[PDB]
Amino acid sequence: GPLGSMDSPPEGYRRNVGICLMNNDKKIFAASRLDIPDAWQMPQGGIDEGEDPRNAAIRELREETGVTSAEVIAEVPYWLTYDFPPKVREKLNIQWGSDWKGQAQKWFLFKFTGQDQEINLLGDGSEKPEFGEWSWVTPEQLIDLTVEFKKPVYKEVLSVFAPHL
Ligand SMILES: Nc1ncnc2c1ncn2[C@@H]1O[C@H](COP(=O)(O)OP(=O)(O)OP(=O)(O)O)[C@@H](O)[C@H]1O
Repeated sequence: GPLGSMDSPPEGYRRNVGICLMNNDKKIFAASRLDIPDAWQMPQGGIDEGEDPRNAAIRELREETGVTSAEVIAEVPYWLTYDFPPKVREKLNIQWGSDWKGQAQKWFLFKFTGQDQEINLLGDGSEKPEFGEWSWVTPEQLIDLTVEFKKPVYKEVLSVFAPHL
């Protein structure tokens, strides 16, 4: 069958955690890039120095979106690992200044229990704004927004969170 997970953080990939948030309409919180038009994605982070995923995610979320009214409804039993192209990799190495093939992250489903006013793409006054906009999309739509190298990594999250969406 499908093979796009990881029951353990492999080598080359840096610690990371994803936060899959959904709306009362059963949509998935998708945010557009602040540098790439039409580039949508979900809030994620490379975990904190010696931080547990579930925490880094719940934390990272309030850092990337600042969403305070959100609770976990699901958690992918495995880790999601992806890779970047020779332009992104080669670019990150200089822009980000890191030498990694990708990032293994354990996506966690979060049910929004607040108001659209809580959604702050900037962050909780910690990190700098990464997204410029956001919208609600179905697990199939968000999949259409995601990129080829991030399709499975996402579909996995949704797939695992299907019963919740
Ligand atoms: N949909 C996309 N289309 C084109 N390039 C993309 C897309 N999504 C990501 N990228 C490229 O990949 C880079 C990083 O990929 P990704 O968004 O998966 O990682 P990340 O958000 O940097 O990870 P993190 O912030 O957790 O450390 C982007 O800066 C961009 O160059």
